Amino acid sequence: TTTVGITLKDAVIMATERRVTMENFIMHKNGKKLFQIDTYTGMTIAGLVGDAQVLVRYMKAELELYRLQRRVNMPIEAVATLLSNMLNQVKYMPYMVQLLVGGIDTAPHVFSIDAAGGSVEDIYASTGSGSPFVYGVLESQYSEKMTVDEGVDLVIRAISAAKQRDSASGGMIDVAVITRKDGYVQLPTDQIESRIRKLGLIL
Amino acid sequence: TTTVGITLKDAVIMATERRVTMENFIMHKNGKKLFQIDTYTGMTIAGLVGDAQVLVRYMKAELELYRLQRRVNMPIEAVATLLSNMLNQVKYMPYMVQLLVGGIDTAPHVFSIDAAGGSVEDIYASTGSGSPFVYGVLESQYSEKMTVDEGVDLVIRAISAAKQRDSASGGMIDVAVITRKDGYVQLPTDQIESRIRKLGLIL
Amino acid sequence: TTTVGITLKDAVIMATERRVTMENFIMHKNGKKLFQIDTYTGMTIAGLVGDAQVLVRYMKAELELYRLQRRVNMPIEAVATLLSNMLNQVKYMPYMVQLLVGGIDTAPHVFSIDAAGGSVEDIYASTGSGSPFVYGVLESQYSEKMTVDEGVDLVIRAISAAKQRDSASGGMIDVAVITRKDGYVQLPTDQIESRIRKLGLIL
Amino acid sequence: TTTVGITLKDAVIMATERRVTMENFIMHKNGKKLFQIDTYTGMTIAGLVGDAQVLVRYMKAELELYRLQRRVNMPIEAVATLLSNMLNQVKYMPYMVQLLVGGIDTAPHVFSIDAAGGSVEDIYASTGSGSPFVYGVLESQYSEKMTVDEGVDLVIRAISAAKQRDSASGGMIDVAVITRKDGYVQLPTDQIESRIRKLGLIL
Amino acid sequence: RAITVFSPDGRLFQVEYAREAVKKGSTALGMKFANGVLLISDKKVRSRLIEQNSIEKIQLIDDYVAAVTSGLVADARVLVDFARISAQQEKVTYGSLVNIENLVKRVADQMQQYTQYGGVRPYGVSLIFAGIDQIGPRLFDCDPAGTINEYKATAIGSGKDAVVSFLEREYKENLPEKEAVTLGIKALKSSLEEGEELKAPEIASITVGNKYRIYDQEEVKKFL
Amino acid sequence: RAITVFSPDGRLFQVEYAREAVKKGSTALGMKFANGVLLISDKKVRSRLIEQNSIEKIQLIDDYVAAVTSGLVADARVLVDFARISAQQEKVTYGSLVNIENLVKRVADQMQQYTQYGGVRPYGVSLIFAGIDQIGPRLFDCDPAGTINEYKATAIGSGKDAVVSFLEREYKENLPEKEAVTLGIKALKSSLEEGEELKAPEIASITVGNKYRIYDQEEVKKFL
Amino acid sequence: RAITVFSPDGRLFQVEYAREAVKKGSTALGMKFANGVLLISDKKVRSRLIEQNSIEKIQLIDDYVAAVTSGLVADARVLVDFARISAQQEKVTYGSLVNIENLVKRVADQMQQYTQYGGVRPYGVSLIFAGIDQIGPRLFDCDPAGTINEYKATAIGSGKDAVVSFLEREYKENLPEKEAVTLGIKALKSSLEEGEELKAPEIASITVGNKYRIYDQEEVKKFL
Amino acid sequence: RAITVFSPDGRLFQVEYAREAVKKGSTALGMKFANGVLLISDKKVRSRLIEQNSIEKIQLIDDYVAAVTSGLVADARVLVDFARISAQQEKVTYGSLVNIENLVKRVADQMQQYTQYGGVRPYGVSLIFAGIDQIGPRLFDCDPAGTINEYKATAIGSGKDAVVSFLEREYKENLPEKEAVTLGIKALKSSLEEGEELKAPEIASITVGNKYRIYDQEEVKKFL
Amino acid sequence: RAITVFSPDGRLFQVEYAREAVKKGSTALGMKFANGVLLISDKKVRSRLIEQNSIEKIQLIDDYVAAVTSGLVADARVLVDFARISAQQEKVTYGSLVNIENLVKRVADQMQQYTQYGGVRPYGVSLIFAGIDQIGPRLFDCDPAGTINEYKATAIGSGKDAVVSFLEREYKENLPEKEAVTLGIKALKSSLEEGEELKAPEIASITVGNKYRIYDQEEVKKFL
Repeated sequence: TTTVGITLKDAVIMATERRVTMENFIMHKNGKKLFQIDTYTGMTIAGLVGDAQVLVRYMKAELELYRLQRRVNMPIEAVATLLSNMLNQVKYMPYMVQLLVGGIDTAPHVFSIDAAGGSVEDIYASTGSGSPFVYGVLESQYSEKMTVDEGVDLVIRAISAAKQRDSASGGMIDVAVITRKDGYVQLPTDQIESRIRKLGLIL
Repeated sequence: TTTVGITLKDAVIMATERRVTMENFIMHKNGKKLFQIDTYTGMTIAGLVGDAQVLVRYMKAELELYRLQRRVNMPIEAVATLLSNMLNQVKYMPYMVQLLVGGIDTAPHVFSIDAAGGSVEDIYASTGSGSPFVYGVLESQYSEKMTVDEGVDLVIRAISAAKQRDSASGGMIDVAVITRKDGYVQLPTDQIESRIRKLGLIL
Repeated sequence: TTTVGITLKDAVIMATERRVTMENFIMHKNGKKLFQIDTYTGMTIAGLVGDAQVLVRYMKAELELYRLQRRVNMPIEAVATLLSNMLNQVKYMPYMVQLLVGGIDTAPHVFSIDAAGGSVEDIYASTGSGSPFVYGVLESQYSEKMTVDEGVDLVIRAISAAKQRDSASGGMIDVAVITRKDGYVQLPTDQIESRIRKLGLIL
Repeated sequence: TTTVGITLKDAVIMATERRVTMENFIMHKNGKKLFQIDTYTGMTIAGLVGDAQVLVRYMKAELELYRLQRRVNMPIEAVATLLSNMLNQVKYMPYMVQLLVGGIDTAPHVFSIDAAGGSVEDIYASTGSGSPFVYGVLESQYSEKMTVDEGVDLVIRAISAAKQRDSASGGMIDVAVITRKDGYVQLPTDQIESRIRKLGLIL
Repeated sequence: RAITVFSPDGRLFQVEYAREAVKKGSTALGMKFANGVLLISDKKVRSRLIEQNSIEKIQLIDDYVAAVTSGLVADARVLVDFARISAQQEKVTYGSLVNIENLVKRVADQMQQYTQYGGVRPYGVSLIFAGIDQIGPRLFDCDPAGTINEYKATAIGSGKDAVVSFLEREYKENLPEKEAVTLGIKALKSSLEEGEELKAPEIASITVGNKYRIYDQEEVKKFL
Repeated sequence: RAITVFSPDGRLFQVEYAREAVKKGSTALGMKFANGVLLISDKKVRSRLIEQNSIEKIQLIDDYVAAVTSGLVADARVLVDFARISAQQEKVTYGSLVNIENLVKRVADQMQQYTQYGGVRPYGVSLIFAGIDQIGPRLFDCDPAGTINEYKATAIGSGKDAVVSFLEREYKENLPEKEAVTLGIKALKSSLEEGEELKAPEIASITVGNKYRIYDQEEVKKFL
Repeated sequence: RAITVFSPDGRLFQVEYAREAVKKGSTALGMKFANGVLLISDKKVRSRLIEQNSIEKIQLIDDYVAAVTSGLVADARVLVDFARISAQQEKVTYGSLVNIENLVKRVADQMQQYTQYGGVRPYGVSLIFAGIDQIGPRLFDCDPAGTINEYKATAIGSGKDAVVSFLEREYKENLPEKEAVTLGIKALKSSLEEGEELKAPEIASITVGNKYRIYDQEEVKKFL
Repeated sequence: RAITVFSPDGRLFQVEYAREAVKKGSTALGMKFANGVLLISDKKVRSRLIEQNSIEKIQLIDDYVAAVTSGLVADARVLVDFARISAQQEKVTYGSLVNIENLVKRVADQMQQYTQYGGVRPYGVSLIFAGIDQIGPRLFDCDPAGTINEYKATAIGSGKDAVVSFLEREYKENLPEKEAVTLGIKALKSSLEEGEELKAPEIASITVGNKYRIYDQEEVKKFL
Repeated sequence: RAITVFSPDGRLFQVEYAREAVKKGSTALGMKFANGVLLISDKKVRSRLIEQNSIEKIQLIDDYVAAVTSGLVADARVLVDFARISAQQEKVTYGSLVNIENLVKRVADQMQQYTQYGGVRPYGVSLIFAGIDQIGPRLFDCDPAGTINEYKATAIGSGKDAVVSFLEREYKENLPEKEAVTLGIKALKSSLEEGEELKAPEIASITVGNKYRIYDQEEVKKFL
């Protein structure tokens, strides 16, 4: 696994490779790791399958409940903070999970929550076994003056890079851009393949 | 991590470097470790991310509650003592956290609380992985006859020193001076960079 | 750490060096280890910071409560016995603390309580990492025919000796004499420094 | 530690050396290990300080309560049996204590209770680290045709022997004879020293 | 006084007295349309210092199920919150809320307990749940004893009887959304138009294949 | 005697009797202004040995939310403390108190329980919460049954009716802070000026973007 | 009989009846001086076999806070002991007792519970706490319902009304210690001098910057 | 019937009725002497098949403290046993029983609870504790409400009033042991000599620096 | 109805009514002899289909202690079983049953609780325990309130009074076993011989230094 969240202007994009493993032996050539968790926030998984799903089902339900009672979406810093508290409380039968949650509430954000409930916001962040690789290319080519299109393309480059040098990562990249204007929208497979070919990451 | 608290006259200053790590692999080039915890006391973190945040959220809420019920700010020796008791009670599923809390209630103070709830007040203290380094320079150049300006500059020197010799520390220094007269005020980034350049710790 | 309690006539004196460590790396050059715990009894700490403080806060409150309900100070053998019982009951998540408590109720006493709640009274006793050293000099030069002045001076000699040969001990000695006549009175720093110089333990 | 109980005629004598250790490093040159536990029974301690005291405070109170409710002293075999049951019930967070209890209820007895609550009565028994040594001399020179005077002197010989060959034992021997006729009476130091000199165990 | 224990004529008077309490509430009603269900409530607004819109009596339980309540306001709140969390429980267990029937039963059971046990009065509130599940549009009713009945249209509160008769005569099963809310408002009118006023009701609808849409002030007055 | 169990006419008399108890309290009132909300209470001061200022009936729950209470003083204290800790709980869970509506509901639920269960009388106190959250200025009311209503202005205690009518006629929704407290004090006057005295009320205000400011003795008398 | 449940006129008769019980106690009073506070109690001594001094009705809670009690003696003891341990709890948590206000509230809450719950009568005792904290001299009163009021001078027991009126007229806020105890004893006199006797009261004072000093037999008679 | 709840005149009738029950017991009394305290009880012996000496009503709590009881025999036993174990608890915690005052308070608290709570009648027994502690000779009394008073001499049971008056007139504070028991027996005589008989009382004394000595049959008759 | 709570005349009527219930039982009695104690009971046998011997009313608690009971049969069984296990507890703790006094007290405490607490009627049975312990022969009695008295001879049940008077006159303290059982049977006769029949009693004896011996049918008739 490798996931990536890039914050820019008034959007955040989050992309994951889709590939579970589950022995070494790669058993699923199409898992799910990027999940919408609220109408204005999505969350990416990069740890251990089981555990990671449970945090997702939890989170879907918990933000949904909130939204209903208060009639408003939960802030990013709030869902973050909440998730930290959840993880930290049972950190001695711990989840071995590395969670990244980005969303746009009043400005974009991308928080990285480790397995022990430490959440620190940064302007980009990756998680997972191909983590270092996307951090390489991002650290060379990220600029906060990027628009969504350039955004998605920087994402695609980075994740393709990760796949090449890390054998745990792999499998068809999927990206979602979450903006205030269009809501959370996950880009369809056809849009992504076109972008690969163009950037010349195709083989 | 490295944090520093310096008590002088009728002020205390506290500064931290901003940089989380979180693998080794430095994943955040701008974390938060110095936190205001009350209108007249701030607290610096230098242990393990998750745990350390939880002590902070706790402490914000607990001093806030106190202040409301008694209509007065909690003394430093009191928040200290309280924090010790909290840590000591669950010292067998322990927080691995090294906390420094300074503030001004009637005189300045700076208490160092270890992971097991031992709190001893000293006239200066550091915590964290670059701990020894700032202790070096402080032990040579600290005088209790210093004013705030000299204070902030001694702080800056010390933390810059730490960064150089410790690869876990690093990242843009932020300082807050807490005085009785202006309250707790955290110095803006622009003020700090100017001070680096001047002291000739710039490169 | 090293602490010393010397019983003589109708007084007991207790002195400690002031120095916490807390890595190895000596982090506090002025801790507190001798604590008044009742108007006619004081108690010296020589184990592990955190734990040791908690026994102190406990003990302050517990003798204070007693005194109020019964309208009389608790006997030394009683505070001793009580402290033993406290330690012994949670001796499988044990305090690693070596406590010495002396006071004067009807005659002077000095009880040594180990980590497991064994309390045995002796006419002198030390605790801590420089324990052997003061035991050396005391075992040569203690006489129970000593007056307070000679008392304090025997104490000072002994603790100075400990500092020299033990690198965990160190830092400005503080002594308290507890008598029936003047109550518990802790000798001011100025009085002690004068006594060092005189005894020619100054450098 | 070493303690000794000798049953003879219509008396039992019990003696201990007085010396705690408590590091190795002998920290108390006068502990207490022989304790009266009822008007017609005393009990000797030879294990670990803390634990051992707690069994004593317990036992004092428990026989005292009994005596009050039933208006009669508890039998030896009963206090024995009771003590076994106490130890055996929490034998997985066990006391590491070796207890000997003798007393005279209708005939003399001396029961040896190990750490796991096994109590077996014998006509003499020792406990502690100098255990073997007194067992040597007793096994040569014990006769059940002895009177108290010969009794005390056999005890003294044996314990002096133990001290010589075992460096954990040591320190001024104290003996108590418990008879039906005079009750429990503990022999004063002056009586004992005289007996050493005479037997020519003096140096 | 009295408790839930059976009277000599086989009735739980505390429950009966509960039912009286729902009758003293504010009217609200609902009915299914062609492809959805609607909930439309009277608004207990009379003071001008009350915050209009903010007081919602059609409350959502989940994006695709709402409930509008009648009775003691306080007990309605708590019970509404019971339902919300119970919905969430199914989402976390099963993955989805596949039957609104279930959701309404669980909540029903809760009320049935407080109607069984002493040391506790019954829950004195009535509610109707509507939403679309895998089965399709569902309209359910819930009573103080825990009783549940499945409707095509139903009413609650003060205009319970009134609205019931209106609906009993003039309800057509497949009706387009528009005509439907109109029918609602006519039924609510006849009833509540005994003070010779009605003001603006609060109106919500859901259609198959989407989420609940709560209307706005301006819309409602057009169907008014 | 009586307990919360439903009477034959669908009423919880213990709750009714609770409500009587709040009516026998001291008057206090509040209303929103242009960009904030204010709380202003009558001061139950008559003895000169009472410590004036020290007895505060507008109590803070959190820096940005206050509540002023009416009813039995004792129950008000405890319930006020319930609210404080509940606020703190949200701060430790979520990071912030994003809705005062929530805060007031939780406290409401507490009261609703003691109104449900036997072995326990209802909580006989009324309170209004005001503060600014992410949504904006909010004024809420809380009743012995647990009932909550959202206001623009509302009153409580002895001058409940009195103050209500005053406000019902003369309240203008966007009013500057100054004019607003004046309106308050006029409304509080009409009412409480039946002993032909009023003395100095205790006054607090909050404005968006800042914390609660509790006024001082000297200020209030200027608006007096 | 009766229980804490609200009467038809909004009163908790059990609490009312509690208050009657405190009225049947022994008088005690207190007031602040220039830099401290004093507590002075009547001594319920009439038998000569009673151990005079040994029966103390001014009891210390902590070195720097005392409380003198009135009401049922038995309940006063227990509640006094509740307070002692609660003080100690703050010492072990926080390091110090920084507000006597807090100390008195916690104890108040305890009484408020026994006034809320059934299966338990209220605590029928009254007490006043005095001491100096970080804020300064404080005099507090505590009632059977849990009610707390902050005073400059206050009274309790049989001479409650009597002593109250005396103090209401003749109390001067900053008075030196000496003149102050005299004023006390005069107020206690007027009242309790209806049997035409008073004997010697038990007197305690604290001043800022020190501990409580409980006077001796011989001293008191000089101010007598 | 009735329970501990306050009557309209501020009294706990169950406690009052408790006190009646102690009055219907057997008389016992005690008083301090020069250097000790004595307890002397009437013996409820009338049958010749009763085992005389074996029935002891002066029971030891600890070697240096005894208590003699009056009231319902059964409740006295249990409460006496409560006291014994409580003494033992202090021995195991602290090392010694340094204050008999404490010992008597703890036991008092126990009785005060059963006087607070419902679902439980009060403990209907009275007792006096005597013994010597670090403070010196102490004589304490304990009542059904939990009340404790410290004496020089006190009485209990049927001859409560009778014995009280005797002692009220003729008690001299420092009296030698001998003269003291005589005074006791004279006081017990006046009272209990209304059947024109007294038989032999059971007598115990303690002196400072030693343990309780319970007298024998033959001794007592000499002071008789 | 009624519960254990004190009546206005200081009596626990439920206990009184308990005592009535024991009076309606079958008579049984016991007394000490030279070196042992005996228990001899009337046999509630009237039907011929009842299994004679099999119904034992003298039941052993331990080899060296028996108890014969009177009252409600059912409660007697359970309480008898309480005693058996309690004896066994002492055997497993201490090694032996060194005092029968203790054994009888523990069982007494049990009864005293059900006489203290509500939600539970008293145990309506009486029993006498006899046996030899380290102290020697002991005969004890136990009452519904938990009361215990130590005898030389005592009775229970219907012939309580009757048998009591017989024993009161004609009991000689040291009597040989033989003469003793005869005296018993004479006392049991006078009483129970009011139907002009007695049949064969069930008889048990213990002597110091041995175990309980329960007699056989044939033996008893010889002393008959």
